[PDB]
Amino acid sequence: MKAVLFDIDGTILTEEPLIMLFLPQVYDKLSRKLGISKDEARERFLSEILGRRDSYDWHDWNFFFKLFDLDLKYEELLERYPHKLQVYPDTIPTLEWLRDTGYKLGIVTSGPKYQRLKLKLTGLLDYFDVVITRDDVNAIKPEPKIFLYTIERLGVEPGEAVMVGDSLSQDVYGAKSVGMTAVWINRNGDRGYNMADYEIRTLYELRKILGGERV
Ligand SMILES: [Mg+2]
Repeated sequence: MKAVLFDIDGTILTEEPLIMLFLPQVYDKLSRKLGISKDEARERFLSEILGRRDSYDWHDWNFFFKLFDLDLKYEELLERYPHKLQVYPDTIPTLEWLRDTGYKLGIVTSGPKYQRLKLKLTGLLDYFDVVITRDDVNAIKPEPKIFLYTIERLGVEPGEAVMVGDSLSQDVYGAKSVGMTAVWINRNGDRGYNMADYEIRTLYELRKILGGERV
């Protein structure tokens, strides 16, 4: 193996604390704008998100801010509250080990350009040889282009790369469809449907899967 590719959200970090912080502000701003209750604003906002699942726009918070013409920019929220982004304890030792061992490291995310800002703010950016977001290829997982462009940039063949992510449809199916090895990270004890080549609970388990020999 020569390269390990990572999903971001739910895989190497979580933005859930930031989501918990800004959603009430969204409900506040939306209810005040539309002259409706905060509960009705919540219903409308969340319904729109659910309605656009599995689509290009689903992975972009700014899409939803813009759709409701709200005075919010996710980049500004990120820069203001970077401590609300939480890096999993198993992330940095794993990236350190992989980089030191000689693996090329890539990010493949269906989120937009601010995903790179999230990596910068959490101190993870510099571990990666390349970071590919939706906005870099005009495509989302599991479209083959987003995986193929990433490994092309890394200079490796698909069979020389492993994808690690928490989404069965985006990460596992996406990676396998272009000939990569697929590792599903399952932090919350969900159902895996017998799909991935390997299933792990934390990134520390990658050491058992890959072994320790330099590449
Ligand atoms: Mg994810």
